[PDB]
Amino acid sequence: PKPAVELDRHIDLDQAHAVASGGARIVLAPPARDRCRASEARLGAVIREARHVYGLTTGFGPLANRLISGENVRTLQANLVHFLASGVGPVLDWTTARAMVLARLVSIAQGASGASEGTIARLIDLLNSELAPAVPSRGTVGDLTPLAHMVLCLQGRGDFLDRDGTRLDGAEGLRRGRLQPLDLSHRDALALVNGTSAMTGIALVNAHACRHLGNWAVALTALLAECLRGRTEAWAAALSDLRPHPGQKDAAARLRARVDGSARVVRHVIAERRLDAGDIGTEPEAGQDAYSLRCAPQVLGAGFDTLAWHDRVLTIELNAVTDNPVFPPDGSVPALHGGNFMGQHVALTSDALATAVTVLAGLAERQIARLTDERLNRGLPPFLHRGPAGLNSGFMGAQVTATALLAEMRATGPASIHSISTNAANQDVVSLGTIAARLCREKIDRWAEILAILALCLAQAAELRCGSGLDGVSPAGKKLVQALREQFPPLETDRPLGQEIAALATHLLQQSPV
Amino acid sequence: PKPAVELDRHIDLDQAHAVASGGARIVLAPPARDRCRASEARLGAVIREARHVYGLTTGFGPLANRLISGENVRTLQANLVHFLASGVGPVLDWTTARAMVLARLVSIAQGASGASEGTIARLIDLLNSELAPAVPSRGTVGDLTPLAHMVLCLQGRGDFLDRDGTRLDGAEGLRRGRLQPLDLSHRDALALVNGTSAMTGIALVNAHACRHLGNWAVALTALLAECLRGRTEAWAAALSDLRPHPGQKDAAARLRARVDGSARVVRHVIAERRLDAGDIGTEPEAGQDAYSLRCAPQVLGAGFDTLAWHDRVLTIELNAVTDNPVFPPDGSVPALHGGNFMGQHVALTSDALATAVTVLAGLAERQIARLTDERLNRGLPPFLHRGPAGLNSGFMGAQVTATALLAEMRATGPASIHSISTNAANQDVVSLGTIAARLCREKIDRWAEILAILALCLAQAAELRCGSGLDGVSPAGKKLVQALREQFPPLETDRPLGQEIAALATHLLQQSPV
Amino acid sequence: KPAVELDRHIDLDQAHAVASGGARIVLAPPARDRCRASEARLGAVIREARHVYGLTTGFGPLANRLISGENVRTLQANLVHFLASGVGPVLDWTTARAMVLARLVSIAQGASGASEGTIARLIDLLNSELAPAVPSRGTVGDLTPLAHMVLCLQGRGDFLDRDGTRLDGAEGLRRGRLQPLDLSHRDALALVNGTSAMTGIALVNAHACRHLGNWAVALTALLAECLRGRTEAWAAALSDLRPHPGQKDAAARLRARVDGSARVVRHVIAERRLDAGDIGTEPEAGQDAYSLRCAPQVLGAGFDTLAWHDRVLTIELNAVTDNPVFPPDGSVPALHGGNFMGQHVALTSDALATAVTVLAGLAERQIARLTDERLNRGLPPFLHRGPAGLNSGFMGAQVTATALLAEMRATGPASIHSISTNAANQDVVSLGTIAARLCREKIDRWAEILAILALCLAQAAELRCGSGLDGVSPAGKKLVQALREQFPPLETDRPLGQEIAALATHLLQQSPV
Ligand SMILES: O=C(O)/C=C/c1ccc(O)cc1
Ligand SMILES: O=C(O)/C=C/c1ccc(O)cc1
Repeated sequence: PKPAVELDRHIDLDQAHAVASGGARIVLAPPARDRCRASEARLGAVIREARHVYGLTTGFGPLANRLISGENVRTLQANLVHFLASGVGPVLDWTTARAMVLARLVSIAQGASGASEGTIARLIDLLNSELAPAVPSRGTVGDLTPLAHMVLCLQGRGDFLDRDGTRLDGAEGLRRGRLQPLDLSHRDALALVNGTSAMTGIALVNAHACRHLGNWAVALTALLAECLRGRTEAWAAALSDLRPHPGQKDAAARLRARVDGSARVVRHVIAERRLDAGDIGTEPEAGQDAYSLRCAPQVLGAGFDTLAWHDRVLTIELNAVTDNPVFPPDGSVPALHGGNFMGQHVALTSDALATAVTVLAGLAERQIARLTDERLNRGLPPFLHRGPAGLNSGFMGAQVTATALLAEMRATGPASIHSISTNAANQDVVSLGTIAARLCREKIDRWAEILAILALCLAQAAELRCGSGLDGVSPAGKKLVQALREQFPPLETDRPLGQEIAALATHLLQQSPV
Repeated sequence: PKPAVELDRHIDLDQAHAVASGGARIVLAPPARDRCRASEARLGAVIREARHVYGLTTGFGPLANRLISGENVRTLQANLVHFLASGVGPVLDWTTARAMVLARLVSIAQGASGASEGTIARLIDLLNSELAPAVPSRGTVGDLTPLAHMVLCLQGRGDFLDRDGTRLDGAEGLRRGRLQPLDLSHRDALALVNGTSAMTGIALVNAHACRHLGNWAVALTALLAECLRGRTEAWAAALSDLRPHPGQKDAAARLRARVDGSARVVRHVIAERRLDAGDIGTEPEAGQDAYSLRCAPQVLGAGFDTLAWHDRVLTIELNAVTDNPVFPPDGSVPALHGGNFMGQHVALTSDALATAVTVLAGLAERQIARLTDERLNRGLPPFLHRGPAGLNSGFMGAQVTATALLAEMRATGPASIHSISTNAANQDVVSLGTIAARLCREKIDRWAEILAILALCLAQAAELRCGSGLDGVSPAGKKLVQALREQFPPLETDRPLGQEIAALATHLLQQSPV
Repeated sequence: KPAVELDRHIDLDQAHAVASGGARIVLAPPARDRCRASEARLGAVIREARHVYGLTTGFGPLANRLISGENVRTLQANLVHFLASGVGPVLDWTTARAMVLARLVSIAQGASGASEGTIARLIDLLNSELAPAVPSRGTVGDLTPLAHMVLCLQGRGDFLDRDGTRLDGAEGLRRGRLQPLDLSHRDALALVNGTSAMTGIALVNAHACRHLGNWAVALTALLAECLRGRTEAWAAALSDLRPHPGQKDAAARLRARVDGSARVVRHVIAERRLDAGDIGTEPEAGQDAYSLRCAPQVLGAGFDTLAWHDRVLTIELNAVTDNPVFPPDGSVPALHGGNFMGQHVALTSDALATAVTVLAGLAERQIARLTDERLNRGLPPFLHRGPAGLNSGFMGAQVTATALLAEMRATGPASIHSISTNAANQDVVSLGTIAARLCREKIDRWAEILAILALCLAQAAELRCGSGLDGVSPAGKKLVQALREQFPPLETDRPLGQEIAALATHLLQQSPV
């Protein structure tokens, strides 16, 4: 059948991605259902009592000094969704748009948003269907705009996307997915248009993708060592202990496991060798590898620690209530007004992860540059070509493409530093977290393409070095190459590699080598 | 009666775009045809005499040290197109891809490429058709990769694009366009896979778009003055003469022309007024406007001067021969080997223009921020809303979206500074001109979206200030607003503006307010 | 003077105390014992002629050239020589000393083989009032600056006194009562190794950020007292709903700063029940602009970034980033790897730099609002005193704060610029030192922006509450009174440049307490 995630208070990143990707169905646990019913009742009381609350009795933003009569709240909230729907640009992909819906749902599930049962049910239905709302990616300063567009979609006044990205009009979407048109009669519109749902959704997808790419980065570094007689002593646990960064210790341990059983790497500790007068001279190779191999634990490790921080922060954000206003469950006050919608946390972690991804992509790019260079690849053919040299150039084009992809990644920096006072100076500081998460996503995609090129190069190098039978190659190394060869043929003669690179990249983002 | 551009030696940017956009057919002038026939013969002689020439008797890149025998040249060049086809990412748009084809053709028309009549005919046929080759946008470090993909398409081994961007397979493209499959039997493949065609094509399209956006920037700045009682003395010709930057002089003159006949702007020179004792005190407003109006000539002027430099360099590049190797028409030597393919010129001008575009986009964004701010717009409704305030928020959403678009533009910097040694260190320095051109393009697209928002705001602001009859508004101002109103209704009540912003943006990129 | 006893672990505060000269340093007996054990191990490795980088080999790609024992002294002397190609302004006194300390902490773990004399030279330097004069540029991340350090310690390079005044090598040894470094034990690699430079810069960055962060909170609080800020946005209940540690902390500290204030608005707006007659346009909105309302969220994100930066730095500072390294357990004679790759400090420094730029932006917008007559709710334009027009008050300083911020924004992360070098042997580099230095510059700019905000607030508090600061919180009063001891009110326009600079210097070293 299909796994089910029961949402109560906390959901981890893997469960979140399982629901967003449609791998798991979602159910609201009874305790959460009750907390929400209780919050729904508080919203009703707040409205009946005519309490001064943003979005219920006031205009929006700087126009909040304009109070609104109870009789016009339906109109007020309907116009809110209208004026905020100014988004432009390509729509968020299927999984990401759904991840945004999930983020809003989790926040509501805490029971401080006043969302009605019907409203919550509409979100749950969307997540359990095979559809996703079609929402423009640009417009928010960090996430009312994309969420307003989502509202329109859920009402059948906006497009939906199937798993392939093909768009369906509103009516067809509600029909196909058996979704009921969203009804905001309870005046709970602010429960849907609020918080950091978009950036959080984009970021959770980024987190999942990086985990997989990180695994490939490790696996490919290990296979590279098997193709270039890499020295395993640089990956010793003893070194990790002397500089105990968790990410590094982990990267080194994972690299050691990848080459376990290999007869292609050099496992001797050079310091065990005692030299005598006859040894003093110039040896063919230095006693240690170039950094792209020797410093892999340190480079990958730093990236892993950045991702770990990103995920710790994101886990808190995903399970938080980023709504404004909010209705305290304890009933201490009718409502609280603040700025929990300021997505500075996801903005800063996304920018940091973006830098880490660019750094790791650089490592992979240099690994390709070393492996394909006849002067540095220790005996392998130039650009790993087969057939007569000259007539054939092998991966010579693909190698430059990897560099071009990396150079492009470097052209874009952090989004967070570009805050600009807007909304008549009322939003004098903005997070730009949604843009930050999206820019990181792009780099992640480029990284997957660079890794794909490295994987194809390594599959070829492994066969050139060890023969088609991959003699001496580790069990893990053999399985990886064999799996790649199931869909990607050896490069016996020059052929277009663009489509294959794109196809493999898509795979790397969703599955790890195991 | 579809216009025709006769190509001999030189072609300007407007003619180039006319052909690339399909607004004009292209024909090769008699002298050009002859220069090419003569060059074709020179290539035959070079092959006949077995001259040591790159791509004719050698491998590619660092592999050029491997000499190739005449009987294997067909295969050599066939593999060249193959190994180079490692491009990925969204394909270049219809117009840009065709601009690339045109750029290669103009280079060849100088008669130093050795292209055969058939090869030239294939390019001409493509340009005179309604199709464009479907080529991936990423892969080059600056443009063999995208050009190799072009070759495949032209042979019927790659997709094509119709004016709407809908993809056709190789066969369908040749059929629907009534094209002959490209035949490289004359060993003239390097006449197609060479130079800076892609970045040049992308840049010439950027050039055309910037001219139109620049006209809108001037037009909207002028209309803004009519909506805020702007002072025209800051735009006086006398100021331009005191600081003679061509772009500034032009910007000021164009601004004055836009408000000619306006009764909504203040034309009185403040220094003409003589003050008495009873004047000393605090006046309602200062004698000078904020910079977004007062400094428009200087800000727009600097941008225009940047575009002028960009266009001068681009014009030389488009009409030059960026091939390697080349066959001297004067017959001095069989061939010359160098690096005219190094796209550093387009790389630097594209980066400079990208900065200028971001700066000008900032001006527009600040003009929107001021116009929608009730504390700064001198009496206009907050966010130019209609209907009850608070219940309606007008362009409050669109204003923030404009800020978000600008913030995203700023996150991406120059592409040129990221050169990385590649191709086994043979290409130890690369231009990244194609990337630079593409990054500039994206910024141009964001600028158009920001200008569109400003345009919609100004149409509303004009009517709110001067009534639906636009009383006192200049003839140019009236025409622009009336033209907009033909497709974009007034905002009498809040409504989603995303789709309208996108639609208007597409228009601003291809047409100026006239 | 307090003393920090170094055994195995030292925290960031103890580290800065030693680097800043506020505390002496002593190597604990257990550390001295472990180091002596390591010194003995290096001796054996040499006697046994084990194949070890720097002891029997050339450097970098030249390590394939094996070296005979009789030439090792020359080998390591030339190492220090060819690495001394550094250029640029020297690291400041505190930072250069922090670098020396970082190398020492690594050595104290007992896996570097450093001799007692070598260790003594590092301790002597730290206990003196001097710092080695080392150029800040040259390393891709930290052999170059450390090589310069070695030359200084041998009396072949300048020293800096606390004031930054330079002394030649001979004068430095004499004045500081330092003995010339002797590397006869062939333990040069114990000094020219690891990530000491970037770590030292980063720990100084960490200390400065803690203080500026305290000011950012104190000034946000005082801003609330000058603009009738609403405290409900800083409620702990909101923190609990979105439990980021940094945010909860920021909010709590903000509430504490305004405790006792009668100038802030404490009413919870939702308590108010509206009547038909109230419907219309009120003078002010029920919530403050983001520079006040979202302060816990913005400051909080910055504080969580700093916390991550500090966690990673603490591990780095207390680790052994040496290569090669000599295992205390004796499992193998020596290990060869890349613990000198400064990617951790590179990534955290870049991340912190971004956070600093974000927080400086907040401070800058707070100034922009406070000085705007249209937004400061009744305060004079640009907080001037005397006749308006004739006086412009802080109109210049406000633009200056904007200029400082704009400059900060022009520089991005350093880590993404790795370039294959050293004949492709170092095909990937961290650039961690550059990263930490770029972060330091942003920190210096942030201090100047905060200094401007502080001077504006002192004036604004007096204009709003009178010289007696009526209704101002005890903490707010104490902060202004402290500032006023050295910075007079602005009763008439005057040059503020030097005062801004002087105050910024103070903000980096002390918090409002
Ligand atoms: O809470 C606020 O003060 C700001 C609200 C806001 C709502 C819609 C926008 O488009 C911009 C700001
Ligand atoms: O002109 C050169 O030396 C380099 C040529 C080259 C051709 C195809 C590539 O993929 C990389 C470099």
